[PDB]
Amino acid sequence: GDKPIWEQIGSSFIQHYYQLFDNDRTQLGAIYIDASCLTWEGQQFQGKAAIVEKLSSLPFQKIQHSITAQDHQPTPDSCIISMVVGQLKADEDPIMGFHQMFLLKNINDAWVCTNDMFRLALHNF
Amino acid sequence: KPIWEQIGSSFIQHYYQLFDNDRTQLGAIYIDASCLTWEGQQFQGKAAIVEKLSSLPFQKIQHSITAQDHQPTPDSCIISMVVGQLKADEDPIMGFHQMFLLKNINDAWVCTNDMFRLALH
Repeated sequence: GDKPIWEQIGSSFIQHYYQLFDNDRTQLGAIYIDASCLTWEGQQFQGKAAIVEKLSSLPFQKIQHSITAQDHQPTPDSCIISMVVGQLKADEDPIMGFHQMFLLKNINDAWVCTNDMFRLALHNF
Repeated sequence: KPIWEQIGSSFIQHYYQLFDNDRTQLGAIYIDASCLTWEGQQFQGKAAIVEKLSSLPFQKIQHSITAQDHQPTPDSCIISMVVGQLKADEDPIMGFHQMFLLKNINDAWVCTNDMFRLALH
C-alpha cells in the first residue's frame, strides 16, 4: 500500500529520538522502559534509571546529529529493528561518525525502545 | 565474559570465517525467513540471501573487526553490532558496519536479521 509499517514507525521514532537527544536529553527517559539496555561506547547500562543518568551526564553542551542512512526491518517476534549511520557534531569538537542501533517493541499501544547500542567511529591515526 | 558476549563472539567468528572462505556456505546460519538489507537493498529469504552473497563480484575478501558489541533482548535473542574493515581482491580497504539479530531455534543460534553498510569517506 506503499510504505511498510516498520519503515513508518522506525523512521518516525528515529526522528523523534534525535530531536529529543539534540534539545533536551533529560526527556529521553520517556522512550525507555525499566528493562531497557544501553551500550554506549562499549559500556553497558541496564534499566531506565541508569540509562538516563548516563545520557544526562555526557560532557557536551551542544550536540547535533545528522543521519547519513537508516535501515529498518521487522523481527520475527514482531519487534522493529533499526540501524543508523551518521555524523555527530558536539560543541567545538571535530565531526565524528557514529553507528546506532535500536530495537523497538509495542507496549501498551506504544512503541518503546528496549535495546540501544551506540558506538563512535574513531579516526585511524 | 557474559553469556551473550560468548554467543555473539562465536557467531561472528563463524560468520566471517565462512564469508572469507566459502561464502556459498553461509546458508547454514540463516533460516528460510531470514532478512538481509545490503547497502540499502533488501533480500528476503534464505535463497535470495545466499544468491546475493554468493554472487558478489570479488574473488577474495577479508574482514577485520574493529569493535563488536553484544546485548541480550527481553525475548531471548541476541543483537550483535560490528564495525570493521575489509579488503576485497585489489581494491582499497573499506570501512563497514554490520548488525545481526540472533535467535535460538531448534537448540542452535541462527541469524534472523542482517543489516550491512559500507562506510563513507
